[PDB]
Amino acid sequence: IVGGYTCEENSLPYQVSLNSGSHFCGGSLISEQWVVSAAHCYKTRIQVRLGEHNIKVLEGNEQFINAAKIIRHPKYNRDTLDNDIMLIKLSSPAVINARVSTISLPTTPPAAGTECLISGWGNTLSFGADYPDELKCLDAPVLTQAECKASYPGKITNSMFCVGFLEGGKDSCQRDAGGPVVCNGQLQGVVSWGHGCAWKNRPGVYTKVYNYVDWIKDTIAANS
Ligand SMILES: [Ca+2]
Ligand SMILES: [Cl-]
Repeated sequence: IVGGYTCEENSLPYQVSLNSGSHFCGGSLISEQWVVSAAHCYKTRIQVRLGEHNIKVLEGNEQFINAAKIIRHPKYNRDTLDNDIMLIKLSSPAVINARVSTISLPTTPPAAGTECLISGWGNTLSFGADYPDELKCLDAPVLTQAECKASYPGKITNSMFCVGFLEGGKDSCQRDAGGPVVCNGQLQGVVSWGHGCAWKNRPGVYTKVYNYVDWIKDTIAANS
């Protein structure tokens, strides 16, 4: 996250870190045993780290759980990042407490101008790299489809939307992908991609969670 602030420790209890030796992506806990993330974050083996604040120091509330089953969206395209969404089933259900909790599915797509909360352990710079110790947070509004499409002509599919600031300076960035965009207490977006981080007229592009409500519910029911 570029231009954000350090979240208050454990104040985003649904935020998880995806690990394979080091942090590489985010995800969102939507049920005791299930995480939502991005299809392009997929690895053969992933460890889910919950209850994290400083991801480089054990502090006392962490839960580490290895993923049992990973399901990319069947229509995911590695080149265009269409349908960039994925489900991870934990090998054991997470213990639910003040520090590790779930975030809800949306009931409608978020309207342009809705204030949202993006978060992750991604790069904090527009140039070069600084990966933070502690979880970063950004308040950012949903942008219109027209603004989105104008910022990335020809690249915005029906699965994607933009959130951020066209003036630049505040954005998601590398290794934030797969993490949450939460608006009015529902998971509306999955961090996916952009050109640069926090460049003028180059807002982050996120996967529309609402488009996959049926697929999420049915896949999870069918694999429980
Ligand atoms: Ca930690
Ligand atoms: Cl692309």
